Amino acid sequence: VSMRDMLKAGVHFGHQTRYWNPKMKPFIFGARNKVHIINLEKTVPMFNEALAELNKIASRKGKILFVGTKRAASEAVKDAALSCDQFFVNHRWLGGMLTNWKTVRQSIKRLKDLETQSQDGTFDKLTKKEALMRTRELEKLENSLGGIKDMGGLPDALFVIDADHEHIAIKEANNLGIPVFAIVDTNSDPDGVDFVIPGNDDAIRAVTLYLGAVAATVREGRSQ
RNA sequence: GGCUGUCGUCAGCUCGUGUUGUGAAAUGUUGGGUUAAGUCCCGCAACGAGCGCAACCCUUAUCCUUUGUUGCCAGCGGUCC
Ligand SMILES: [Mg+2]
Ligand SMILES: [Mg+2]
Ligand SMILES: [Mg+2]
Ligand SMILES: [Mg+2]
Ligand SMILES: [Mg+2]
Ligand SMILES: [Mg+2]
Repeated sequence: VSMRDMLKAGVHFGHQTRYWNPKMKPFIFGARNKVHIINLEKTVPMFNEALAELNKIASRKGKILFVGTKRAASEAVKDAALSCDQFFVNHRWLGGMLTNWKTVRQSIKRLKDLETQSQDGTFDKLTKKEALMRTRELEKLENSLGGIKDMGGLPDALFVIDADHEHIAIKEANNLGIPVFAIVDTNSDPDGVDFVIPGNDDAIRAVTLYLGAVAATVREGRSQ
C-alpha cells in the first residue's frame, strides 16, 4: 500500500473532535474544521506490519475471520473474504459466536440441514406454509451464519472493520486469545486490538482498500 | 402414597452454554410492534432448549363415496288408506 493511495481513498479522515477517544492521540495528526485527521505516517507502517503478520497466518494454513457489519462494509467484507477463501460475518455479530461456539455450531449444523432440504426436494412433502417457515429459518441462518458455515472451528485471526462497532467480537477474541487486526477510527478504543490500524472505517473507498490488501496478502500467504 | 380442589385454561415457569456482577443475582424472558397466547415479526450479549400456548383427539355445521335393515318413500302398480 502507498500513502497517496490511502489519502485519495480518504483513509486520513477521522471523526469529529468532540467524539475522539483520547487513547487515539498518538495516531492523530491534527484537526481540520473540528474533525480529527489521522496520521498516515503511522497508518502505513502499522498496516504493513499487520499485513505481514496476516500473511504469516495465512501461510501456516490459518483461518481469518473478516468481521464488518456496518452497512457500508457488509458487501465489501463478504466479497473480500470470499475472494481469498476465508470466512466472514457481515451481518449482526451474534453474542457468543466464538466464546459459545459449542452452541452456535449447532445452528450452523441446522443451516447445513436446511440447505440440503432446500436442494433435496424434502420441502415438497411440506404443508406449503411450513416450506415458507423453513425457508425463513434457512434465510435468517444464512444472514447470520452463512459466512462461517465451513469455518469448522475457532479462527486463528480476526480482521475487524470499526473496532468500536465490533467491540463484542473483539472482546470474544481477547477472551479466547485470538489475535485481532482492526481498523481503529479516531472515536474508537484500540485497547483490545493486537494489530491496530488507525484509519477511517466509514467510507467504502477506504474499507475496500483495506480489504483488498488483506485479501491479497492472505492469498499470497496461501500461494506461498 | 394415591387421588382431588384452588389460584387458573391465567400466560406464564425454567434450564444448558455464553456473557455481566466481589456477590445475592442478571441477561436470555427486556425493547418496537402484534396476538387469545413468552402468538408472531423486527431488534438485541446472547445462542439455544424444555414445560406450558397452539396443533394432533371427541363433538357440531356443508358435501362426496360405500352399504341399504329393523331405518327411507321420489318415480311406477296395487290397496283393507
Ligand atoms: Mg416471567
Ligand atoms: Mg430474569
Ligand atoms: Mg416489547
Ligand atoms: Mg412458546
Ligand atoms: Mg428477545
Ligand atoms: Mg392446547
